[PDB]
Amino acid sequence: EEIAALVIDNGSGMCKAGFAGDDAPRAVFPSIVGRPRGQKDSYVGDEAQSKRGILTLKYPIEHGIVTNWDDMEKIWHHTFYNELRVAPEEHPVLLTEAPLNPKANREKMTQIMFETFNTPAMYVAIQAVLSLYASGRTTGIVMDSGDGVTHTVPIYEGYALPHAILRLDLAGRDLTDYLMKILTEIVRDIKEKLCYVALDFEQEMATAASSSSLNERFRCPEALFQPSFLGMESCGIHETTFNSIMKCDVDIRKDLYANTVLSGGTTMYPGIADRMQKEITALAPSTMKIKIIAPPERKYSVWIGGSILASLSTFQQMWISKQEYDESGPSIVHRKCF
Amino acid sequence: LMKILTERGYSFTTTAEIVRDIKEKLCYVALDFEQEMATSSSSLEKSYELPDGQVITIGNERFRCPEALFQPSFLGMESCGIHETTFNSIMKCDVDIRKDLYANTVLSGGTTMYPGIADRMQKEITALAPSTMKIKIIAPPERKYSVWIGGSILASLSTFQQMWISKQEYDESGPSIVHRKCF
Amino acid sequence: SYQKIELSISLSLDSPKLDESDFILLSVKYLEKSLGEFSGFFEDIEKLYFKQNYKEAIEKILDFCKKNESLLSEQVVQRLAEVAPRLKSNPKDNESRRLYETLYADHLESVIKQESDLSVFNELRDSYNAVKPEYAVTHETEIKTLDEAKQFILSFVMLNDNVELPLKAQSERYPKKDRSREELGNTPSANPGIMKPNSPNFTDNLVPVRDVPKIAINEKVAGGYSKTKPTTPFVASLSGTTYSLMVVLTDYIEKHKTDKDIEKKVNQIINLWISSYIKEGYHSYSEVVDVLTEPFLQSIFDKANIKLNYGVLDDTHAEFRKAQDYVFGLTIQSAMHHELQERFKNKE
Repeated sequence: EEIAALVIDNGSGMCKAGFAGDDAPRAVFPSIVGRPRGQKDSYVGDEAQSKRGILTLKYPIEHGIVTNWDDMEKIWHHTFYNELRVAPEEHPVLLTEAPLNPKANREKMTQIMFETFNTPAMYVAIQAVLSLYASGRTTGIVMDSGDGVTHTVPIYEGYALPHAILRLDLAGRDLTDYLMKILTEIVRDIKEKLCYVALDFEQEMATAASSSSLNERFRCPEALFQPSFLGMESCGIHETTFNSIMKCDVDIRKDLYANTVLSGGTTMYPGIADRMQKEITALAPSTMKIKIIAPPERKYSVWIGGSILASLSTFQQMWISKQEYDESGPSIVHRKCF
Repeated sequence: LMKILTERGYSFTTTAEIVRDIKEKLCYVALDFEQEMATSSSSLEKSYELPDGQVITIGNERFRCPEALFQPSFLGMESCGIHETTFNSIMKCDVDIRKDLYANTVLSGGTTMYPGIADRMQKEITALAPSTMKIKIIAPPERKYSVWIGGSILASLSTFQQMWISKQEYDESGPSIVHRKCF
Repeated sequence: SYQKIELSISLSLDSPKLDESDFILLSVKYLEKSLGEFSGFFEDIEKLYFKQNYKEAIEKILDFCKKNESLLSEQVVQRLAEVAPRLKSNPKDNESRRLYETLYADHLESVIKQESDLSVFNELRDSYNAVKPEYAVTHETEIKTLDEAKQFILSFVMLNDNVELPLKAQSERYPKKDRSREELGNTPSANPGIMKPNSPNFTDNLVPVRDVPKIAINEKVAGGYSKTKPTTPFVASLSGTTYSLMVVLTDYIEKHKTDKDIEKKVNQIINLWISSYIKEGYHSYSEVVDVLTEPFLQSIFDKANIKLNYGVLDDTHAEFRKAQDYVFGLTIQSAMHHELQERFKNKE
């Protein structure tokens, strides 16, 4: 009776987890650790917010890059031990990584896994690639907008292009706290049941003056397209995408456009697909044909992608066994994941 | 087996704190050790009772003990095993008689009452052997006392009544009539 | 070249005075060096050396050696495998243990030196003076340094066989001492726990010329301690005067069970007794430990819920290593001891 595998998407703010092959993320919990300013030297995730009043809370993954692994061990301990109800040693593990991860963070994830959790096997994967697999494409560009960083990764034939991944630190966290200013965690939630992106902004504002069917619904999401809103020397998510696409050679761009997937949590704003369409095709060659694919399951797309990957007949070879770690050291990830 | 169960957790320090019963009631020889080592399932586990009623469980060890025979590096040795020793010999013999020897490899001994010692060596000698060869490893079911059974037969023969060294003969030559009458 | 340190053990493992102890000590060095994650093993085997479980650990070592035969060699495993079955120990010639233990005591002392409040001993006085008042101690109002605490704690020899006898009798073990009644004398020597006066010490581990006693083992006492426990380094007896620590302590336990720190304070004493007695040559870890580890003497601790750490430090490394070095040399210079007791015989 084969041991189910575990797919863990460590998001910048929320963590999404589960077993191999599941349609929907079983466990979703805040990826945060706090301790008092049940005597726990660790309160991980949701119980910490219960005690938002008493605790010193810390966010382990800042902009996709894992700053605290002492707490990250805790999120994993909690994940397996208290929210997945599995013994880690009995199950294969898939973990998700951000584009542009430094090497060590890759190596440390291995160490934690083969020693502290005694995992039978582990594999590390890029969130953006994984996201494409859910939609079914091995070639394309995925824009992922988390609670932390917004990443634009161009992929060719299954392979990401390291030279052209462009990272932008704009995300859900950023988008709220601006809603405060304009609307002067109550806010993060309002930012979701009400806001939308608008096809022609200055036109939409004119409606805003005309009638009061409430100007903030389209303004918050425009922080993405216009980041001057938050004091940023960056560009719009649109130009970024055109730009990335513009660092891949001509033979591959034809399909990077026709295959632009939108992934991620901040990309669920209603109407994100047609805006980019307007913006990417406009700026682009006229001759091009572009298709923006924003699947309706984009918040959990990396996981969904991971679930399938780990349910596959052919991913059962690229599992890094314990033998290999022990014989290689923490550098084996490099030689097994790319 | 005693080492490998003590390591599991079950200890047999004294003369017999019973592992022979385990060796011949539970253990078996694989066709492929690796396949059986991978088999997550706890299905290859058979349990037994100590005298008092303390039941202990053996698995994994079921197929490693009989393998020391095919891979004796386990025990610290460098002699290669039953499979190839049979070939190494069939290959220090004449090309002309090896067709016969290959089709008559008969297992004897209580160390072959392990289930599966026939087909492993089938695999392992059919591989090393030439490919045009015909083989039949023969394991008679009464192998535990075959050396004896083969003796009753000889002695039940009317013709084995000339092949006996009589004392009359012994008193003269000595104990060196055996080299002349018993080859 | 390094192959002269390997041959050296191939050659050090062939001496006629090698025993169970020396094997464990030399092997580890051999594993620690043949290899270069296996940190636990030199601690697991270590814990067992302090407990005198050379028996199981030899074997576990020689299980690691084979399992990791890949990073080791055919020769080391071959040799190591041949020597083990044929192993025994002799208290008289078990001397590596003695260095370890002599060096261990000094280690348990700094520890007690790092354990500040020495008031614990002062209070113990009020319990001695009520055990043998006729021999009452009447000394420093405060024992301020361990040297002061040690000398008095060594003064329980004043409590005669008279106030301890109710206790010595019920032991089944004490009737089994094997110290012969032949007064062999005194012999001058360079280190105390390693009573052997002809032992190869390092000049660093040399103390003044003190006169140590010679004690004999009456092998015929049925049930001699040395016969039952051979790993223990030199034992003709079992610690009698420990029975006396207990009187002073039984009166103390019951008076300060009220205090909540007695768990600590009883181990501070028992540990000090164990150390000073091994440094000063009177006994062996196990000679003292096996007495207090007795059914009747452990009850007292059970009643008041004290859990004793009979001086068991888990950082016994420096001491281990230092001894590994002892055997190394002891073994080479005593194997050529006969290379020239054979070349010379080729002149005559």
